[PDB]
Amino acid sequence: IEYSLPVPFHRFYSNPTICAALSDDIKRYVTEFPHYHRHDGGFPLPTAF
Amino acid sequence: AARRIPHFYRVRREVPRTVNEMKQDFVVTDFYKVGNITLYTELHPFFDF
Amino acid sequence: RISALPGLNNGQLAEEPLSAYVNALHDHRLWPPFVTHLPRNMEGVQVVA
Amino acid sequence: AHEYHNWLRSPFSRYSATCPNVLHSVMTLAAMLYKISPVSLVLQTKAHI
Repeated sequence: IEYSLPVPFHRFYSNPTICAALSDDIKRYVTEFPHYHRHDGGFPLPTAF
Repeated sequence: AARRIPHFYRVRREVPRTVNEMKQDFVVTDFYKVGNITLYTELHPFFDF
Repeated sequence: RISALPGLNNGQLAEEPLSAYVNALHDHRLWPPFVTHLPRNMEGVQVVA
Repeated sequence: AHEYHNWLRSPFSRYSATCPNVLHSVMTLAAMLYKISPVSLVLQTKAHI
């Protein structure tokens, strides 16, 4: 966990569960907005991607 | 980008839903009804607006 | 997966997600008959002993 | 003994008393928990359920 960084970069590879497990900021984000937890590509990617 | 990814989710603000994504949740029959807001963008089969 | 409506529940209309309005399983006010830990969020819920 | 203020009333146990011990009975018990708020109703209709 300490050496791992999550990279949600594609609508096929952005699983919010893994990112929330690996990153605390993403965990807080998903906690605030539970509807983003879904897996249909509706999870917001960073503005760059 | 990889390091900045946590910083994006650091701020707990939701993002607007893109129009192309909004089209996907109409069923085959009510896509043509007046309730389909997005119809004003569906001008060409081969192109997006 | 059956309980929610994944095709249409992408949004909010209060602090709660859309999935909470459609089915009682996703509503946080409904508690399971047996508990071991208190829920994270209890906005409108008050517990009396 | 406060049936009327409870969430699950008599028909739930009446159904469970005789349902076959199959996955579909679990699925139907989940489906019976759909809420009947106006938001739930518009979501259900838009899915053509």
